[PDB]
Parts: sequence; C-alpha cells; structure tokens
Amino acid sequence: DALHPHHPFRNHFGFESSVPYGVVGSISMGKGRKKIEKELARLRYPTLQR
Amino acid sequence: LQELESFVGSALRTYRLLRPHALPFYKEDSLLSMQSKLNEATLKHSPLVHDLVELKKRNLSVPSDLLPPDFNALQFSLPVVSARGFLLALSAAANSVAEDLEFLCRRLSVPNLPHPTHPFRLKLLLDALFESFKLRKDPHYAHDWAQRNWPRLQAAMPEPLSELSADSVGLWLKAHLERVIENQRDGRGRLLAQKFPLKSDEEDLYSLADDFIFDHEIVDEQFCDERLSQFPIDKAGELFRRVADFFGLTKGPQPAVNDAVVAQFQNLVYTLDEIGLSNWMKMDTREIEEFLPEGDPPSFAASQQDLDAARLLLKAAARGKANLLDFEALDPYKLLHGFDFKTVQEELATLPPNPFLTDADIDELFDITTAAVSMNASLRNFKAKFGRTPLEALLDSEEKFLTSAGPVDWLKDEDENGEAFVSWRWKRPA
Amino acid sequence: YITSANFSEPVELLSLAEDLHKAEIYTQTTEKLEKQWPAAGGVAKGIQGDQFFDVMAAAVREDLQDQSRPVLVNELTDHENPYCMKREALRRLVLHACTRNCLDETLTDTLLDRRADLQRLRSKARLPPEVLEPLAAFVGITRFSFDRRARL
Amino acid sequence: ALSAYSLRSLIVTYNSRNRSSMNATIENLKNALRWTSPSESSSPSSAPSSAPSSAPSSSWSPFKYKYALRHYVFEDHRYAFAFYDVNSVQEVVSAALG
Amino acid sequence: SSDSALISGAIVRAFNPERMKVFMHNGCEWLWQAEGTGTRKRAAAHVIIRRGTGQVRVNNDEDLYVRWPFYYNRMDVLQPFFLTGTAGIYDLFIHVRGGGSSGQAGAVRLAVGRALVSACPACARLLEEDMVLYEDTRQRMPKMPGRMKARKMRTW
Amino acid sequence: GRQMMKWYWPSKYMLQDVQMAQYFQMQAMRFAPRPAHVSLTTLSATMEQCWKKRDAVRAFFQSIDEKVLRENPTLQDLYGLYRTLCPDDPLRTPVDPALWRDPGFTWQHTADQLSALAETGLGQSASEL
Amino acid sequence: RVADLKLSDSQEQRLLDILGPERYDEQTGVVCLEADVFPQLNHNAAYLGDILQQLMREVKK
Amino acid sequence: TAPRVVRDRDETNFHEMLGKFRFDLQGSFKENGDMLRDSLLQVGRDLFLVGWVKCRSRFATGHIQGDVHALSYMRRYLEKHVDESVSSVRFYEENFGMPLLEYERLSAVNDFRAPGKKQQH
Amino acid sequence: RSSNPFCLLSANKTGWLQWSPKQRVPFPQPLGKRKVGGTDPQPPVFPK
Amino acid sequence: LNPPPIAFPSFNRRCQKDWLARRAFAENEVNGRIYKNVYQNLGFKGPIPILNKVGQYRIRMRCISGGYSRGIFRFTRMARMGMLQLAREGWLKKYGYRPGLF
Amino acid sequence: PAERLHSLFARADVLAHLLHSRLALPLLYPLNSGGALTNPLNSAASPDSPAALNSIATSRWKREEVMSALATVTPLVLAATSVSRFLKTAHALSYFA
Amino acid sequence: AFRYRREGQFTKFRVHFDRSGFRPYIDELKWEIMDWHYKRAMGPQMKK
Amino acid sequence: ATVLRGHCPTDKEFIRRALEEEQAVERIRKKLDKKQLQWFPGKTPWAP
RNA sequence: UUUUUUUUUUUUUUU
Repeated sequence: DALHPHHPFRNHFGFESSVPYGVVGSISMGKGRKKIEKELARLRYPTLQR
Repeated sequence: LQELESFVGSALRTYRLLRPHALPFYKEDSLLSMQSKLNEATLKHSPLVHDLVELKKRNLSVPSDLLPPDFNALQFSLPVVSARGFLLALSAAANSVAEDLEFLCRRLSVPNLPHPTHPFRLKLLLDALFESFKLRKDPHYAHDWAQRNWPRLQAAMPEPLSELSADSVGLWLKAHLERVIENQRDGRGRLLAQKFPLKSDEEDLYSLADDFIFDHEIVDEQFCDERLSQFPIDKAGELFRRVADFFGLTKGPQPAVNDAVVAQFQNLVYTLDEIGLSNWMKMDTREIEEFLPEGDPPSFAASQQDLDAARLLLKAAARGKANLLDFEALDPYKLLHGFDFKTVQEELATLPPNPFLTDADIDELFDITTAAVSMNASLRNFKAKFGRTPLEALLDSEEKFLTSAGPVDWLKDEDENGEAFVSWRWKRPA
Repeated sequence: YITSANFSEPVELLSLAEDLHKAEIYTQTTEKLEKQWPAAGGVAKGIQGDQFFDVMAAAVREDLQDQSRPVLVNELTDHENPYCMKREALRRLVLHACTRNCLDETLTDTLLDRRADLQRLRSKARLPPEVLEPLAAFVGITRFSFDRRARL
Repeated sequence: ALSAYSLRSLIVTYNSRNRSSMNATIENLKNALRWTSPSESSSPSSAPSSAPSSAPSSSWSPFKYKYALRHYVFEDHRYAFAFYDVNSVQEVVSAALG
Repeated sequence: SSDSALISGAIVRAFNPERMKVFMHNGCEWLWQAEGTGTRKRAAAHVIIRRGTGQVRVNNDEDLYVRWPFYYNRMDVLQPFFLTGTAGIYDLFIHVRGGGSSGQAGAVRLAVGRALVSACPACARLLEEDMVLYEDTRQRMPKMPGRMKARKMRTW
Repeated sequence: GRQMMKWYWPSKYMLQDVQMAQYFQMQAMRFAPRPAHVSLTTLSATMEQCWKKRDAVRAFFQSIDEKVLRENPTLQDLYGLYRTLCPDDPLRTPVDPALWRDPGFTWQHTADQLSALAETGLGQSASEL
Repeated sequence: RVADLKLSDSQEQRLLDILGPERYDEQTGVVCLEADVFPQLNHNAAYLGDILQQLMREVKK
Repeated sequence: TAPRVVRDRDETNFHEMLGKFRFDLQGSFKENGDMLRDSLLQVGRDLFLVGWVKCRSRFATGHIQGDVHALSYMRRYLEKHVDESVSSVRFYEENFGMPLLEYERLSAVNDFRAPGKKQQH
Repeated sequence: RSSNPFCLLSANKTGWLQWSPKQRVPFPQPLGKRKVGGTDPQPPVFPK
Repeated sequence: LNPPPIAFPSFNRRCQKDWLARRAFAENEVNGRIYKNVYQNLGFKGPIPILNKVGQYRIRMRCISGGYSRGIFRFTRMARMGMLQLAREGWLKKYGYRPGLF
Repeated sequence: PAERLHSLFARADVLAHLLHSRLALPLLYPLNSGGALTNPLNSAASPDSPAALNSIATSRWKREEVMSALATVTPLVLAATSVSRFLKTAHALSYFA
Repeated sequence: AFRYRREGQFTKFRVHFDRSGFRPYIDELKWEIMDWHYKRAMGPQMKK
Repeated sequence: ATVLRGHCPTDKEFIRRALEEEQAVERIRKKLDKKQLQWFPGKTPWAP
C-alpha cells in the first residue's frame, strides 16, 4: 500500500517481462520505450481510475 | 554396339527405382563438387598440412613416431569408409539369416542338394533352388504332381488338412486350374501389363504372386486399387500374424511361444520402404532379376586392421544408423586442427539402447570369424557374355560422362599398380 | 591492388582463421561448460521451483559464454546462438569461390542441411521468453523473474 | 501451484506460401529427431489443414467495354502438428523453431 | 466329401473369417452383411445391407417416401433389388450428406450396386444390362468470364 | 485513426547517409569488451561478510521453527548459501523434507578439490621460424 | 470440468446460471472461460486469473 | 565481346563460358508427345534454359543455348534417362564460347493451327 | 526485434550489413524481355 | 523504352491532398465521439458541421503507383496497370503467386 | 527352434537389409563432375610429400568398388523375391471366396 | 466427386477478408521493394 | 517394449482423454463467437 | 423401434 502515495491500493504493481523490444535497424534505433509506455511495463494491467 | 548401349540404358532404370526419396542424377552430382571444394578450402591452411611440408625440406620425415590415428582415410579431399571393412560386416550379418535353412529344409523337406556349406555367397542360391521344387506346365499332369509333393508337406500342416491322401488333393487341383484359364480369356491391367514375355520359358509358376486371382467370374473391385494405386503398408504386421499362425498352431512341430515376432516384423517392412519396397508391389519382380549388373565373386585377404574395423560397423548399425559418415571421430576438420577428438562414439553417440536384438552381445550371435579368410566358378547365365562383364560396361559409360563434363577431355596418363593421374586438354568441335 | 590489404590472398586468410576457426572454439566451449556445470534437472522445471543453486549456476554460465564469444571480422551481425554462427559461416565461404554454375548457387541451402554436424546443435537453443511468462501471470505472482542474470 | 504444472500438449502449426518451402520444413523437422537422450524420440502426429486460396477480379486494356478479364491466383498452404506428454521442453520447442 | 474339406476348411480362421455366413448354394448365395459407397454430383452416400425383412429408414428415423415423394425417384434406388430378386429379404439403409432432390437418388444406385457384388461375385453379371455400376464423374462446366452472363448466353 | 494512416509510400528524405567518417568509428568500437557482470559483482565480495559473522547467524535458525519459515525468498536463499561454506552443520533433529532444500549427495562448494594428437601439435608449433 | 469439481446441489446450479448455457457444453460437461480485453498477452493473462477467483467467492453462498 | 583468346584457363574461367546444345531425337512417343514436352520443361527450368525446343508425335528437335557446363548434364539425361523408347540420337552442329545470348526465355513451339484447316490439310 | 533464437537479424547489434560484391541469381528475375525500371541512367536516343 | 521505377511515384497534387485529410481525422477522431455522446444523453438530433472537413468519409481509395481515385482494391492497392507491371517484373513469386491457374 | 526365432529371424534380418547408406549414395561417390578440377591441394598433393593425408587413386582403383557393389546387388534380389512375394500371397488370399 | 481439386473454394467466394486465415502481403512489399534501389545505387558508389 | 519405428511412445488412453477436451473448447468458442457478431458494433435496438 | 420416432435436400471439414 505504501509503494506509491498517489495510488493507495493493495495490488497495483506487477512484474516486468524480458521480451526484446525496439527496431533492428531504422531512423528510430535509439527509441526504446515511450514516457507513457514505461508505466504500463511495470504494472499487471492498465486501469482507468486516475 | 547397339545391343551393348541398350543394356546400359535399361540398367540405369532399375537403380532409379531403388532411390525413391532422393534427388535426380543431375542434382546429386553438383552437390558432391561443392563438398569436395569445401574440404580443400577449409583444410588449406591447417597446421598439420603446413607441418608436413616443412619436414621434407629439413630432411626429417618422422621425429619419434606416427602422430595420426590408424583409423582415418581421406581420398580426393572427401571422407570415405574402408571398402574391405564393409564387405566383412555385410557378409557376417547376412550369413546368420541363412542359418534357418537347417531347421526348415534340411530337417523337414530336403531340396535334393541345396549347396556346399558356404562356397561364396550362400544367400540367393539357397532360395533359387529351394523354390524350384514346385513346377507346373500342363493341367493334365497336375495329378502326378500331387503324388510327388503331398508326402513332404504332411508334417508342417494343420491336423484337419493332413488326413487326406495325394489323390484327394489332385481332384480339386485339376478342376481349379481349368477355371482360372477359362476366366482369363478391368482385368487386363494385371495380366499383360505385368507379365514379361521372353519366348524361351516353356512353363510358368503358379500361386506365387499373381496366379491365385480370377478364380470366379467376377473379382473384387477394391482389390485392384490396393496393388496399382498404392499398397497399404500400415497393415503389414496384421497380415503377417494372420498367416504365420496357420503354419504354427502352438501345438504342432513349431514352438508353443510366439508373441514378440509380430512387433519386430513390422520394423523390417518400414526399413524396406525407403529402399523402394512400395515400387515392387506395382511392378512384378522380373526386371530386377534380368536387367541387373553382375560379376565374379569377391576375393581379398582379411587383414587384422580391417577385421577389427568391421566390428564398429555392426555396433551402431543395430539401432538404425547404418552410416559412419554421420557419426563423430571421422570429420577431418577436427582431426587436422587438434579439436576435441575422441573415440567415445560407442558411449555418447550410441546412447539409445536396442532392447530387441541384444544388450552387449553382438559378436556372439554374429560370428565374424566365419567367411573372411575361408572365402579365398561362373554362373549359368553369367558365362554367356561377350567377354566384358555386365557391370564393367555400366561403369564405363558412367565414367565417360562424369570425367568428360564440359569443354574437356581429361586423359589417360598412367595405368599401373592402380595409381593414375589426370589433367586437362582442349576439345575441338565437330 | 596497390595496397597489400585488398588482394585476393589476404581476404581468404582472414576468412578461415576468423570465421570457421573461431566458430569451432565457441561451439566446443559451450558444450564443455554444460558438462562441468550441470543442473538439478530439466531446464523448464528449474524455473518453476525458484530454488537456490540453480539460479546461481545458470547465471555464471551466461557470463562465461558471453566472455568466450569471438568477434567475427567478415560478419558484423555478431550472433549469440552457436548454431547460427556455424550455419552462416559456411554460406559466406561457399558464396566466395565454391560454386561453378547458376544451379549450385540455389542449392547452397540443401548443402548445410545434409551436413550432420549442424543437425546436432539444432536441438540446443535458448528457451523463448513467451513459454513460462504467460503461465506465471495466471497464478498472479509478483516475485519471479524470467531472466537468470536479473533473478540472481 | 506453478511447480505442479506440466505441458500437456503443444499444437504446432505452419503457414507456407509455396509448395517447395513447406516440403523443406518437414525434412528439417525429421532430421532434428532421432538424436535426443531418451531411447525413443518425440514423434508428433500430422494433421493437414487444407489449402486456402484467393483470386480477386479486375476489368481487362483500359478503354474497353469489359470483354475480357484477368485473374491473379494467390494460393496458400497450411500444416498442423500434435504433441502429447512433452517431458522435454528444450528438445521440442527448439527443434520446431529450428 | 473331400472337395468341401479343402474349400470349407480354408474359409474358416486363416486369411479372412468374415466370409462364413451363407444361405445354401442355389437361390440366395448372399452374405449376411455388406457395405457399399456411391458418389454422384456434389454429394456422397453410404449404404449398408443387413439381413432382415423390415422397413427402409434413411436417417433421423424417418421413412423413405418422405425424401423422394416422386415415383420415378423411388424406382431408381430400388432397381437392383428387383433384378436380383431381393425385394423383401434384405434391409436398406441410406445415408447421404448434401446434394439436391434427384442428385442424392443417383448416388444410392451406385452405392447399393457396389454392395451386392461384394456379397455375391456371381450376382454381378446380370446387372450390366441396365448399366448400374456406371457412374458420371463429370460435373457442371464453369461460367466463362466476359459479356456472357451464363455459359453461352449471348447479348444484343 | 491508425487504420487510415497505413497508406501510400513512406518518406524518402530521411534515409541514412553513407558517410565515410561514421564508417571508421563503427569499426573501431566493434571490438569493445563486455565488462558488465551486473549479477556477478553483487554476489562477489559478499561471501566473506557471511563468514566473518558465521557464529552470529548460527543461532538464527535454532530459535525459528520450520513451520515459521513462510518467507522463502529471504530465508530459503540464506540457508542454501550458508551451507556452501559449512557443508556439515547439524543444528537439531528436524531437517528439511528434501523439498524446501535439496542438499543432494554430489553438490558444489567453495572448497575446491588434451590427448596424443593435441600434445604432438604443440611440440612442432614453436619449432619453425 | 464441473463433474470433477465436488460441490453441493445448490452451488452447482448457480455456476452455470451466472455464465449461462453458452459457456457450457452438455455433451462432455466442461465450462470454458475466455477473457480478452487487452492487446498485450501479459496484461490479458493476469486478468483471467483475477476474475476466476472472484467467481468462486460468490458461488459458495 | 572479347573472345576466349583473352586468358581463359583451368584456374577460374573453366566454368565461365557459354555455348549451344546438340541433340536431335526421333521415334514414336506416347499419345502425341505431351509427356516428353512436360518432362523436358520442368527439368529445363532448373538448369535455366534460354533456347527453345520442338516436340511432336515423331519429330523432336530444337536449339538450346546456355552455359558450357550446364548443358553437359542435359546430354546424358536425353540419351539414356528417357522413360519412353528412343530409336537413335542425331546431331546437327555445336559451338562452345560466344559473348552474350540470343533468346531470353524458354518456350516450346506447339501446333496452334485451327481445327477447321486440319481436315483440308 | 523478435525473440526467435534461430533468426538471422533478431541478434543484430549494429546498423550495418555486408553487401555481396557479385550475385549470380538476380532476385528480380523478369518473366520476359522486359527490363527492370529505374536501370537506365542515360536518356534514350531516336534515329530522327 | 524504360518502365517506371515503381518504388517512387511521380508528383500529384490531388494524391497528396487525400493523405492530408487522414492526419486531420486521426487527431480529431476523439472529438467526433464527444459530439455524438452529448446529443444522445440530451435526446436531441442535430447536425455537426465541424465534421464536414475532418470527416472519415472525406477520404477515399487512391492508387499509390498512380493518382487516379478509381479502380483500386483493398488487397492490392493498385490500378489495372499497377498490378500488371508489378506481377510481370518478378516480385510476387515469393508471396505465393502462381499465374498458371485461371 | 524357440530361442532362434523370437529375436533372430525378425530382428537380425533388419541389420542385413539396412544398406541404405551404400544404396542412397551415388554410384560414383569419390568421383564427381569436378573431379579433375583444382579440388586437390597443390601444397600437399603435387609434390607427393605426404602418404596418408591425400591419395589420388580413385580414377583407376575401381576393383574395390566393383566388388563392394557386387555384394550389395545380390541381397536386393533376394528381398524382392522372398519378402515382396510373401506379402502378395496374404493380400491375394484375403479376398478368396 | 473431386474433393482435393475443389479445396479452398469455400474460402474464395463465401468468406470475408477480415474473417479468414489469409494475411496481407502489401505491408511487407512496401519496405522490401524500396530497399532494393538503395543497395543498387549506393552499392558500387561505396566500393569506389 | 513393443515400440514401433515411426510411432508415438505415449499411451493411447492419455491421448483419448486429452483429445476430447480439445473438441469441447472448439465447439464452445464457435457458438459464443457467432452470438457476438453483428454489423455496426455497439448498436442495439431501440437503445436511443 | 408393439413404452422407437412423430420427419424434405446445398456450394470447406471427422486428417
């Protein structure tokens, strides 16, 4: 419950996967994950409570 | 000239049927060239290759002793197994199969003189003579045939089908032959298409492959579909068990224990499928008997090195992998570079056991001491030839094509002691 | 060919001692390490137990293999799978000067398959991530990591 | 429990756009077998899935009253495999993808 | 009676024990059970013959006249029975899937015809007069593209 | 929104330029090492700390029953690593039921304990100039 | 399979009523629960495991 | 269009030449030679044939051109590896080494005459 | 970046691939005498 | 003479205009649902003039190797001549295209 | 004859019939179309310095190959005249009325 | 009745594009045809 | 023992138990998928 | 089936 003051709840965070991501070769090699995409990468599933 | 060339062309057709799951002749030949060139390129700068060259200039052949193992052989930069070793393994394995003749023919129905014990082959000659005891030319003479074969077949037969005399069998046989001939006058696809006329055979066999059909006016429709279109190989085991029980009722001369025979017999059928067993079902086995290369029996001295090498061939071949090139400890790339080369093929590669033949007793059943040295005449049909043997002519044509492939005539330069050399020469047009 | 680094001879020298010779060293090293560093049992069962001495031993093997990975000169992809490194090494050498006709170029794929050496390493590769990861989420556990290096 | 799970079955399916390409996969899969540690290697069953096809239509040269048509056939191939009692996951998953 | 020993003694057990039930030599000489298959147009059939003087059921436990109300259709699926004389001896079971009204009737004639021959090889020569075993593998021709709305329907 | 965007050809004025300056830099940095060892560094220089306080942690498990071992991620791992330095350590009669800890019979501990063809190759290696 | 799962008479009826007859087969007697409301595989997999436990909480009443 | 006088040898250029094939088949065939034409087309594609070929009930000839080494395989295939019966094999002319090629695609000349003129002829 | 261990490009750690200096089997094989578009830098000329 | 290089289409003002509307609709796609939700809740049917210039129906099929806005399919995305040239250049063989069948 | 039929007649015959290794391979294995090309190494085959590393003797040493092929063609006829023929007997008799 | 000869008829005229196992091919060719020209023009130039 | 060459080593009873489960899931999925298949998703009768 | 049913047929599939 104390893992995030902005979201007081019992279970909110999950675990990250080891699935490769990114483009093999293109003009966007140094992209990785977006600012908003990183949030869902460490959560069990997205919600609409915020 | 015309007849000689015709035989060569016809012989190649028989060999093609023996390789159903293989590429054509124009595809495999190209692949071999790439493999030969790959070995030279990979072994061009090997440490061992360069070491030998330096030793010659320094006038020092062998410093201490032979470095390489006494089991490798490289010819034309390609891997090849020992030629002499293969013959010993094949002959020894096939010799045990003929051992059943003692308890089938030499004790029940003697076929006159089968052969001397083991002259050269003892493989096909036994079947040719043993199967020659059943002959029939004229239906009128069928009465006398029953009086010369019934007594011999009174032992290995069912009790109900053994109380009758010779005369009783003749009555039914006489009427049966007449019905078949009369009915033979969708039945044309298995009468003239499969039979190969010769004009010299005065008589023909009966009840062997295709003689027992057409007994009635009308035959089964679906029966033909299982001989020409495709033979059902899945039911091989089911049919074998349903026929073997007739001879062996578990209470007669045969043993009273037979259960594992059906399981093992199925494997033999699947193995023969790759060779082309399915093709022989559609086409009568007549072309292979006549159109086939032949030659004199082998003759060579079984050395100690070859005698021990043949043992490994019979070890791995018992599980199903009858090729030595696919196993390790044979690749020249790891032999000339000092990689992880070992002789653990008998424990690592041979991990899968074979709990059907034997566990650790192969030489016990297969006597390797037989044949070998004791192996050191012309056939009735092989004698009639124009000097050159049938196999010699076949290879002569093949060699002239592979060697002459292109703007080429790679010539004769040395013919003595078997060793020879080749070179290049220009070719003029016609 | 004024310079000595562009002739036909030097190109072949570096195409054997760095492509095929180096590939064999990595292949034997990977197999040798597995013999001296075995696991409790099957690779799949070791991830479902989360037991000690399995996550630790597996992690050590990953670093040893990475440090023992030669850098190919002709090939710039820098493949990590030992099976792929040997398969592609022969293709580059065969296409340099091995063939003699148009047909031979199209049959290069069949040559590699016929070789028995490559067939042994076909059944030895890394488990795809999408094998056990979906199953872990089903039970709803947030205390397991698929990656061996990160788990340790 | 996660440790109590076991791979009951693994249905492997293929989708090839050429006849020759599909034949190569069958030979490659067979070669990978008969090489595992256990006496008998995993022998999956065969299950063909027909051969779907598609061919659109278009009018045929421009400035014509639709007297002739030209079709473009686009065939396809499929194949399915069945597995049972997959004790070794590494010797099956790697072989199928390879 | 030695001739019968070799013939009767071989049919039992051995190769094919199925052929063991017969009704004398002359008059029936028909097997107890037989099977046959017939294909005609976009449809299939599977007819099985069994001993019994019962009614005729096609599928879903229904009568025969329901599927083929027309008189000519019913006569085509029973022609072989009249010629062979099995009018009220053997049963009939027809199973079909797909086709049309008269399309399914033709498949029955081929399916039942191939069953009688199996049950009695001798009772097959008399059926050639009406051409029962003959089939029609040919199907409808495709609609050619272009201006013709139909196969050969011209336009102004 | 994303379905209609998939149309026409992509842009052509955003391709990578073939610059010789960037080619040399890529080759120079291609042979770089991989001194990451993110996992190994954590484990290293840690076994010595446990050995120093070996006596302090010896009494931890004595006062804790097996039924109380609910947190395996922190307890199961600690017990396994502790046994590596001290293979023999009988604390009390009760022991693991071969489930939470499998010591086995042939384990690995910190305390540690070529052929004719290959040998012949080395003798002649550094014999030619 | 509902047959393998041991439950009371009242509890068994409620299980098939909440899901309805569409997710129940009368031939073999098995119930299939499908959940797909997310694009990602990991996100969807976790969702199924949460709803499954909640169903049993209300069934036993 | 340099001739072979420039430096062809047995090092690398031995398999870098073109030419024309030599074959003239004759004899009866099954049906109307449909089996022979179909078999020759499938094998010809693998070898990257450029020339053409003519097939008929009895007459069978043509002009096939391609690589010097590629055409060598076809000589043995069309002399002994024939499922049908062959009476004899004839020759007209051959030539090895020539810059570029004449044809571009493999095709078989077939009798496309209208059926109405068949009776009159 | 797929997770296929048998892929040829999934394990690419650089943005450069080798180029074949010579090819004997052109990928864009024409079905006739037609040429490949964009393979004629020099403009044509007519007899005029 | 020289068949076109099918990878790069020529200039066309009308072709570029069609793609312009696609970007405008994607950004305004969210606003389209809001306009329908407010009217549905209040229970009144009214027009939405703002959707005329940023509507989904404003965009239509067009030929990529072209610029005509007719005779384009969703499978090939090419005109009559676009498919003929692409198929005759040897590019669809890898994608399972056998012209032998009618 | 109980201990010589269970695993002697239905098992040992398979070993003798397992000749696909020598039958599947081409008739001329050590000689191909490129047999007279530059395939031999000039630094290890021209001066004849080595004795076991290389051996250019596959052009006229067909005596060993001729004998090997002769032993592999006789057993093939026996299998077709003993196994295929035996199977046909059961198939034909399976539809005898 | 020809069964194998008529295979795929159902999914040719009585099936939707979005309700079938057929996958699109234009997406892959979009990035494949363009890259061919890049290697041809810049290929010889880089080596020179 | 009694193991053929090209056959699965698993028992026949296990395959029958698992095969029946696969046929049950396929029937349920097809029935549910057909129900939720209508033009203009989200439209319901006399909803407005 | 004498406590059985209470009935027309399609353009991919029981591999």
